[PDB]
Amino acid sequence: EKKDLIIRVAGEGGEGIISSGDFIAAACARAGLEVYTFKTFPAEIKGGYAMYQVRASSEKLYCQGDTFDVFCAFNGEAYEQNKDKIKPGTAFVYDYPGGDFEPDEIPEGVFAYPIPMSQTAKEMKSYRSKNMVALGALSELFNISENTLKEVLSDKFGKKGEEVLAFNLEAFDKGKALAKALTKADPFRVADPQEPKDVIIMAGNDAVGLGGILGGLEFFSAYPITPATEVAKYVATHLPKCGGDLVQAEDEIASIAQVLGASYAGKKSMTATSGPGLALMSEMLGMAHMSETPCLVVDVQRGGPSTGLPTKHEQSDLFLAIHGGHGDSPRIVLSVEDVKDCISMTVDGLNLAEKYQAPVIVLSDGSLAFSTQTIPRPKPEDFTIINRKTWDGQGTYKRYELTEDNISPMAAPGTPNAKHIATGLEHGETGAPNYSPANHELMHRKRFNKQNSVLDFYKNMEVEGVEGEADVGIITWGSTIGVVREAMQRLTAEGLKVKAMYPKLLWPMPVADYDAFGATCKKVIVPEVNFQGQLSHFIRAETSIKPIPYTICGGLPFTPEMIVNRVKEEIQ
Amino acid sequence: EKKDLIIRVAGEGGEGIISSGDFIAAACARAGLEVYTFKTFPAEIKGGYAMYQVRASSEKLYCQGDTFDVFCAFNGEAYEQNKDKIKPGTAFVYDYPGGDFEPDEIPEGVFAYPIPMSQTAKEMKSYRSKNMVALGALSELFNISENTLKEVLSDKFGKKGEEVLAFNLEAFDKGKALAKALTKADPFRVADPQEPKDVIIMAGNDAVGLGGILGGLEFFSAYPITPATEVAKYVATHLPKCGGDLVQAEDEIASIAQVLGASYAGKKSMTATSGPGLALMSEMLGMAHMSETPCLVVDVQRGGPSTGLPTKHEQSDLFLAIHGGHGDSPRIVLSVEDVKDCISMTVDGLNLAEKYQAPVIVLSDGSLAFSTQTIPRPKPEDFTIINRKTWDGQGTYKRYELTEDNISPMAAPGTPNAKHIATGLEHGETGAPNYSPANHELMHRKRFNKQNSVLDFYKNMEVEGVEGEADVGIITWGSTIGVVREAMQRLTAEGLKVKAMYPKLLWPMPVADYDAFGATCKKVIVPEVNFQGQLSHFIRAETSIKPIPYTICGGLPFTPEMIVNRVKEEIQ
Amino acid sequence: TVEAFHKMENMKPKDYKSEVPTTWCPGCGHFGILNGVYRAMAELGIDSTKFAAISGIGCSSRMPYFVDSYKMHTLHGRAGAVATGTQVARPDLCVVVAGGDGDGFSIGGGHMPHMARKNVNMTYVLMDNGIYGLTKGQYSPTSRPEMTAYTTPYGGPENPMNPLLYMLTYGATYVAQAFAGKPKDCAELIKGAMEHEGFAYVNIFSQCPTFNKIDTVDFYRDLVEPIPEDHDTSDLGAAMELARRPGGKAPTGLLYKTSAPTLDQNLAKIRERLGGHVGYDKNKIIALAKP
Amino acid sequence: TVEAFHKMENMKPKDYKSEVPTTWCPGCGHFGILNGVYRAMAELGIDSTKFAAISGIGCSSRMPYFVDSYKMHTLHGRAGAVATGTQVARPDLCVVVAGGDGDGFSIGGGHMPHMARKNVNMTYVLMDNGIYGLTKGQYSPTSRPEMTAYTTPYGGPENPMNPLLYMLTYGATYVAQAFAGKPKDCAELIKGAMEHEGFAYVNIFSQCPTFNKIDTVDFYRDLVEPIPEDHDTSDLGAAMELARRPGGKAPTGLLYKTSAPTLDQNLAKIRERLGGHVGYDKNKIIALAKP
Ligand SMILES: [C]C1=N[C]=C([C][N+]2=C([C@](=O)([C][C]C([O])=O)S[C][C][N]C(=O)[C][C][N]C(=O)[C]([O])C([C])([C])[C]OP([O])(=O)OP([O])(=O)O[C][C]3O[C](N4[C]=NC5=C([N])N=[C]N=C54)[C]([O])[C]3OP([O])([O])=O)SC([C][C]OP([O])(=O)OP([O])([O])=O)=C2[C])C([N])=N1
Ligand SMILES: CC(C)(COP(=O)(O)OP(=O)(O)OC[C@H]1O[C@@H](n2cnc3c(N)ncnc32)[C@H](O)[C@@H]1OP(=O)(O)O)[C@@H](O)C(=O)NCCC(=O)NCCS
Ligand SMILES: Cc1ncc(C[n+]2csc(CCOP(=O)(O)OP(=O)(O)O)c2C)c(N)n1
Ligand SMILES: O=C(O)CCC(=O)C(=O)O
Ligand code: SF4
Ligand code: SF4
Ligand SMILES: [Mg+2]
Ligand SMILES: [Mg+2]
Repeated sequence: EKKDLIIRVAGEGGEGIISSGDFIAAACARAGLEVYTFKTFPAEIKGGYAMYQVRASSEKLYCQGDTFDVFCAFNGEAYEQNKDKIKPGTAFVYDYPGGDFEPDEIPEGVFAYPIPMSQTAKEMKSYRSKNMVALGALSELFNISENTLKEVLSDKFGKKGEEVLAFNLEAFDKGKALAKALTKADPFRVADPQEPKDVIIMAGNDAVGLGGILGGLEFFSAYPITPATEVAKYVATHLPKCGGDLVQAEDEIASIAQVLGASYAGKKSMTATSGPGLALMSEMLGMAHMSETPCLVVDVQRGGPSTGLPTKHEQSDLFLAIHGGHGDSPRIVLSVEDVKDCISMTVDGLNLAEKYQAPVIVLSDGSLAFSTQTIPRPKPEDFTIINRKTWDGQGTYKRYELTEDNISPMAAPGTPNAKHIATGLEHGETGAPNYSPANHELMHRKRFNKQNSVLDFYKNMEVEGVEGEADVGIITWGSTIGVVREAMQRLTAEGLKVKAMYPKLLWPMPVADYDAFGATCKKVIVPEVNFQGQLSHFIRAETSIKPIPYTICGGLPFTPEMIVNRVKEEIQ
Repeated sequence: EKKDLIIRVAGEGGEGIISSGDFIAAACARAGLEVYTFKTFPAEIKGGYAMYQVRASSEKLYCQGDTFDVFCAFNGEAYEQNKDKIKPGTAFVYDYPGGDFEPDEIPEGVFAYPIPMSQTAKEMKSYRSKNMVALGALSELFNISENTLKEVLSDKFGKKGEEVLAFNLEAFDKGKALAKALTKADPFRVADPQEPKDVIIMAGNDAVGLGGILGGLEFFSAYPITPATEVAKYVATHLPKCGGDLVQAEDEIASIAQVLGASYAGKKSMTATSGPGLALMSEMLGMAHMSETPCLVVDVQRGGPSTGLPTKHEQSDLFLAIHGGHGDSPRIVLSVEDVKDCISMTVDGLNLAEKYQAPVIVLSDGSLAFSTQTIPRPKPEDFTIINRKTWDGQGTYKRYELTEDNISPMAAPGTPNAKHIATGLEHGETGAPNYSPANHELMHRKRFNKQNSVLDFYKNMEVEGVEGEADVGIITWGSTIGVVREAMQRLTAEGLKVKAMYPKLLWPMPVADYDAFGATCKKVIVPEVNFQGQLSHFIRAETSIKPIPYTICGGLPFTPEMIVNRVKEEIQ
Repeated sequence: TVEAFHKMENMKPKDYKSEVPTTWCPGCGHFGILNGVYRAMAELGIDSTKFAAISGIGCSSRMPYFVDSYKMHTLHGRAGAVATGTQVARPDLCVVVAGGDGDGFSIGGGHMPHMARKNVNMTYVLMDNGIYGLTKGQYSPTSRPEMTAYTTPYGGPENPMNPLLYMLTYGATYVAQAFAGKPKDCAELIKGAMEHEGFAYVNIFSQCPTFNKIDTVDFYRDLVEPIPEDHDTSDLGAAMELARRPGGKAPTGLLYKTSAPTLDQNLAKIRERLGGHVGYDKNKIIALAKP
Repeated sequence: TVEAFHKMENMKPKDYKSEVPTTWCPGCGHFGILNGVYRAMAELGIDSTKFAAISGIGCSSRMPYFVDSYKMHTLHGRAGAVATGTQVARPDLCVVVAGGDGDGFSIGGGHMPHMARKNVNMTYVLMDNGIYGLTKGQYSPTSRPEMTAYTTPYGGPENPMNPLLYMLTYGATYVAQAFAGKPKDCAELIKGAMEHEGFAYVNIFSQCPTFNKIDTVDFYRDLVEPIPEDHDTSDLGAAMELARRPGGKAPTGLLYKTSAPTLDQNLAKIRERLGGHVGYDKNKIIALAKP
């Protein structure tokens, strides 16, 4: 049985393609449904082809899906761009007649529903309301809750007047009549309204900004870069309310430098950037490792290399996150999967930075940045907050004192009798420069054993599927994880002996836990959106698994059918 | 049979310890001997423990040796640092009386020669000439060609004044009488001057500058960093003679930025830096890979992480050289071994950059940077020179045209009918921005297959040792190679079943040749001076060898006895 | 000596347009600057084969794509650095740098002083829209404090910097300012910037109607105040006063112009004093390493 | 509001010495500047627990190790950047930045203008020796052209930059210059720099006898020329003329001083207008995400 419906709407930006997608999401959310959206803006700021795809279901959603079930074209270019995907069995709504095109030979089996969208908008002497007519048409044909749909438009258009709201509502049911006038033959219906669960809708980047605030953020320093600038916008808006500060530095080096300055002063600090920014922060992240200063860097991964594809999808910064520092300069690297992790794991990042006095890197991606989801409404007391180990005042203070857990207690400025230095030079217990052989071996073992000890406290590598021996094991990271969840729903439903593992702690990696997984797997498939198979590289180097890399690098994420098809070939 | 002599001179920096060592090395070369020096000093200009060790032999040398035969202490700290190595059978010259220390109970059998060095310096009203009285004293005791010694110190100290030179010449023959007047009981004498074979003496960094010049360098941009500043000094001095230019940029980012700018203009360009600088160059090196612009970066590795140990010895930039770029951004990584490689492999770097239009990184280290060696006299026509593939003018030009070898012909500005763009954005054949999926896959395969084809053209991984099956195999890179060479002379002379392999092409790595080696080895030992065992990481990831990492991270290189002792442990 | 000037006869502005159509928003002030770049190349008869246009990252930095010449699209804020390597290696080329205010005085602010100090013979056309355009509307080092933008919803917590004053202090040997709404003012000042042998800086106000809602055409139209002709373009002190905007009005015209050695010339003297040339006997250099 | 001034009574310079012995060469001018920092801290009765000394990379940057206070030894050219994060996070501390001429106006020249522009309440003590000391004598942005140095055996192919003129143009609200051989000039100007609320820059000539052979003590003593007291320290134009060295002589004293809002104050106004505080009910922020 099909419980979800995938609706893709496309057209010229400015005709309300993005807003119409958000309204459908809010309507299904008010009706107690799970929503998973994904949008693309036009490739140029001046205008062009915009695309929004909303997925509503009665059960949990984990990715975008294989392809759309319902497509809605506002003009001819939207049709030609998606013509390859308008396959038999799918519903097709388009702007006809009155539009700027007549559809080609519609393949036999395609449920076509021509709706004069531009005509009814022109008949009302207001082309601005073209997107409202499609909302009424899609609400009728595929059972979108009209009461919640008109409520979302009321909350948005009520502040302009009573005649502004009543006019757009008239365009809605005008398209509702054009729709119900046609013969509904498609088997596609949005699940019926359930009890509205206590949830919220949030985009991934906004979730990172919230996760920082809920995690005790006090200082944020940013420099704009696509697709991570949104995080600074959320933090610049809301963090000043909570007594914190955001500063827009002159570049990424200055931004991460300011983070260390505020972290040495005792404040929880972080920054957000993308690929090119992380590569500029490499030298300062090594300083963070050497001086043992806590700091958080969220890298919303975009396409590379170099300037690359700033707006496309790619998870290719794992080589840089782990080996990006000169000398032996390790980092704590995490990678989120959904909007949920963008809040919890940004909290976890600040905590692990506080707990281990080390640079922490949180890997996101460009899709997850803009994708909006329905997540359980968060409460500030739901999250564990960790703070840096503070000196008890007893004895004589040493900033880099050798302890049993290698974590030297910290002291913010102003603490009496705790004057110390944080330094980038190799040093002794008091922070003084020390070039001796035995001290370098001693301090490397202090800082490495300290950071490696995260494996004894942070465990985020879920396993689902069959419990016994499996024909094929699947290991993936990032937002590809959610794609493999839905792929595992289908593979297990056919009774295949497959299991999956979803690492979210990337470095250091629990080598022993990897071997425990790959021991019960005849073959291991590692799907990731990067050219070199970067996670597969660290699996061959550190564990005993010999994996099978399933690598794509075209600026697009995986779909569940791609994963399912790849597994069945290796089952044999 | 012992053919070599090791003379170590130590003292407080600023007392001329390094200058005295260079004179002894130059004197042994005039006597037709092979020389291998090694120096260590503190990161501070005028104080700390300074050490110079010169090695003269009648056969080829490959490292500094296990320990000294003759030791000379200028002060008390020099004595205590080497006291454990002042074992019976060694000669001992020290500053007494009048120094700042009195040596403890000198063990029976140690040929002690107390020389009042600091006393005579105060007697001449010039403490700067303190090291010359020790220089004159050492010349007598061990038959250093005294005639050449006054010539080399005159050329270096003639630019200081006429009264400073007359004082240093007075200290030489003052110490000359104190030494041979004493009863010579040591069995250590430098061989009498023979005909000097056709060689030259050169420091590692100075040799890198020469190899670049001989390889057709036209533009050099540098920013000072220890221990890489010397390369800029040699290049600034001599490259203007050969029609080239050197510019000191404002930072390492500007430095590598200018290199690409001059290389896009059509000239062979390069730069030299160290750990912190390479980490600052990470973003621009990615631009070089994406735009397919040739450029060379010589990274003289120092101690890390962060500011680290700027003057010590370490090969810890392998993680940064290969994975230092965001996205999939590979580099061609080489690693030199001796002063010979500092010329030949710097030519190879410029050649491999020109031939494959890619960023090339040549890794050196701090010891080899300052070590001076005797190498055969080079001739400019001895070296193969490769130039970038230039457009023939036929047809319509495309900067990133797809060809059979993936190498698009280049065209310097001014070339008619060849107006083009070099870009960091993902692009098509003509350089225009192209974000389509199939093009990203196509261009990733173009640039990777291009750079990966170096394995089909450049092979620098010598293998020596036993011909059949071996009990233990040794794989190492950098200047550790020469240390393992001397270790292999001792292991093979006793008839042990061991073989060694010396990779000098590090990335991309010839996986097939590595597996061919590891097939004939029961155990494989990878000695390297870095904390994480960085080459061992790339050995486990890309090859089938399961190596044994022998990792030290104390700012000191290996010695042959350390390798030999480690080998015999794994044999049985 | 630049060898790209006066090599082509009877050239029109449209002769330097490339096959790439423009991507800018309708009304964007960068169009005025681009058309001024065309007219300047045409009035000089430039053989664009000996013309190099190097840009960083930003809406302003997409201009080289629209120019028919040799061109480079590098990283954010490093164009002037990369262009320096080009200009030194090939002093014959006409080198021009194009970029925005954020590209130039934010991430690229470290390379600005050394370009003008060393007096590299190149032209810097900075298109000042007072905002970060391509990243969708964050405030810039030239943004006014009262403006509310992407990452500054509650106003700008600092004052703007003076681009003309920076370059005059840094020692630029040709400083001019223009408005994009006067495309023949841009073309003339850009023309003299290219002919000038030295580092020529041209600050041009370019409206961004999509994201900057207060620095509009009407605002820039009133902000300008043309420099009087009796102004002395050799008086650095008088030019710095004009740069400091007397009476709140920004100057347009030529502020400062002077002749001084360029970087490639001083680098050449080093080679000339050594008798250096391409066919030097490299064995002479190797001979110095003999024992 | 800085809470570290006038908190300790009967303080001597030696109370601010740390357990770390000095590493500088005998005769180096950095000893005078360190001694000027000591006397300045003593005359203010500074509780050094609320004192932050942050440095970059270089001989000059080794100074924090020798001061008994909270301190940081950061990366090359990033001291002023790291210090800004320190000052903003804890506006109560007295923040001081120490570093060399190469550290500040070469790799760190990108962070210089924004420090002074945003008027961060901190003091910048720049030790100007006209050379790269710790890396053994390469010329710097302040080296004179005729000097022959490590990477410039045939002279400098560019002119030096003006540190006072740069900071005046960038908009620093306290600009002074001193000589290391006048340890009571250093102590006074550093004292007024710390009490000043704003970005205070103090350019201090410091000889380097080990590597710099022409910028000697005798040279610096003849180069200086103390500012007359009738000079108006509120006249920016007069201070810029003083910085440009009338008659070839470099000024010593107070050049420019003015009161203007600091970065942490403007950051505070943003929180004040919002009624922001640590105990904000964060659930209001999450409520905006309800569908
Ligand atoms: C990002 C980045 N980038 C970059 C960089 C880099 N940097 C830096 C660093 O890092 C630092 C760090 C810290 O802090 O630590 S690097 C380091 C450097 N260092 C080094 O190198 C060390 C030095 N030293 C040494 O080496 C030693 O000590 C010695 C000197 C050598 C010793 O000596 P001796 O043993 O004694 O021997 P000799 O050679 O001989 O010497 C002596 C002398 O004198 C003389 N004499 C002797 N004898 C005699 C007789 N008999 N007679 C007569 N005479 C005599 C001789 O001849 C000699 O002389 P001469 O000629 O040689 O002189 S840092 C930096 C920069 C800085 O800058 P600035 O900012 O400006 O600051 P300042 O303050 O410094 O200025 C850099 C860039 C990084 N990091 N990062
Ligand atoms: C890409 C873009 C063209 C999309 O336009 P669109 O599909 O009409 O999307 P929107 O509905 O969000 O924009 C229309 C605006 O008028 C309102 N609007 C939506 N439907 C409307 C209708 N039927 N009638 C009248 N107004 C309507 C929207 O609420 C929105 O205003 P808001 O800022 O209060 O949300 C537009 O966002 C744009 O120009 N962007 C520039 C770059 C960018 O992405 N900016 C956003 C981040 S700063
Ligand atoms: C290293 C790096 N950091 C950040 C970015 C993101 N980025 C792209 S354009 C841009 C700024 C463009 O603004 P501006 O320089 O003023 O030019 P404009 O768009 O106004 O013409 C930024 C910060 C980037 N592309 N690279
Ligand atoms: O599209 C470009 O030219 C680059 C833009 C970019 O890198 C960004 O917005 O981060
Ligand atoms: S975003 Fe602004 S600067 Fe960029 S093209 Fe549009 S109007 Fe011009
Ligand atoms: S090298 Fe120069 S700057 Fe450094 S301590 Fe010695 S004299 Fe001072
Ligand atoms: Mg701009
Ligand atoms: Mg200096």
